[PDB]
Amino acid sequence: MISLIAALAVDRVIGMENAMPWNLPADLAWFKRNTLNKPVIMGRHTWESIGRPLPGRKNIILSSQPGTDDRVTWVKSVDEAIAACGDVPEIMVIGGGRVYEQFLPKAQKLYLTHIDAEVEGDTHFPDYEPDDWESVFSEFHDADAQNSHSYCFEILERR
Amino acid sequence: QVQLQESGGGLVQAGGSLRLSCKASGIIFSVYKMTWYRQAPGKERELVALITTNNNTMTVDSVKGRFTISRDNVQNTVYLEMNNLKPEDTAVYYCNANRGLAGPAYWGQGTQVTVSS
Repeated sequence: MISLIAALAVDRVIGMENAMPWNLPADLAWFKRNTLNKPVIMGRHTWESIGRPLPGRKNIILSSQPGTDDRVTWVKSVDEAIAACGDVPEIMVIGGGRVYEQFLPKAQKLYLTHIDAEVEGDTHFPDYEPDDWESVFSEFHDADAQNSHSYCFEILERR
Repeated sequence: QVQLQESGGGLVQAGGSLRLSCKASGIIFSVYKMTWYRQAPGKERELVALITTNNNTMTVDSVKGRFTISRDNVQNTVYLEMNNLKPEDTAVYYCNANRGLAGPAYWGQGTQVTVSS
C-alpha cells in the first residue's frame, strides 16, 4: 500500500518545512505518528532540505543524479524505489512535488494537513480528482499558544 | 553543549524598546527556521515570531506592529526588535532552531524581560 503525506498551504502550495512561514508542532507530531516504523520515499531536494534520515525507518532517495550518502538507499526510478521498500504493509511518500505527481496514480491513501496560511509558492500538490477519493478522517484545530495557524488533518482512501 | 544563547533582556518601563539576540554555535545557521517563544512563570511557553530560511517572517497578533524578527546568517544570529513594550510582555524569551521534519531542534537557555507599570 502506497500512501502520500503532505502539508498543504492555501491553494495547495507545498514547500520545505524550514522555508514555510509557520510553526506547527502538532503537525510534526502528526507526521511522526504516521511515518513511524514505515519506509519513506523522497526526492533529491527533500533529502537535501531534511539534512538527515528519519530514524528507525528505511529512507529511499529517488534521484537521477545519485548521491554518496551511506545511510539511505539511492534509486533512480519509481519501480526501483518501491522494490527497495520491500514487502511492508504501507509505504510513505513524503515529497517533493514531482515525486508526489509520480506516486499518486499508484497511491491508495493520502494524509493531508490543510494549513490556513497564505504562502507564495511555485510548487503545488498534484491535482487529484475528488470523485476518485473518499474522506475517512478529518480534524480541525485552531491556532493556539504553540501553533501559528489553524490546520486540518485529513486522511483520504481511494474508492 | 549549548548551541543557542540569548541576550539583550532586562528591565524597561512601559512604552520602552528592547533588542534581543540569539547567537548560534556549532551549527549551519542558514539551514534553520528560527523562532522566538516566551514564557511567564507557571504559564506555558507561547510562540512570539518565526523567520524561515528564506527570510519569510510571521509574528503573532498580540505583538503585531510592535515586535520585529530578522536574522543575519553571517553572524549566526536571529533578532527580536521589541518596541512599545507593555507589562503583559514580561517573560523569559527563548530562541529555538529547527532543521526540518527529521530535526534536530535546539533551544536556548532564555533571557528575562520585565516591563514596569
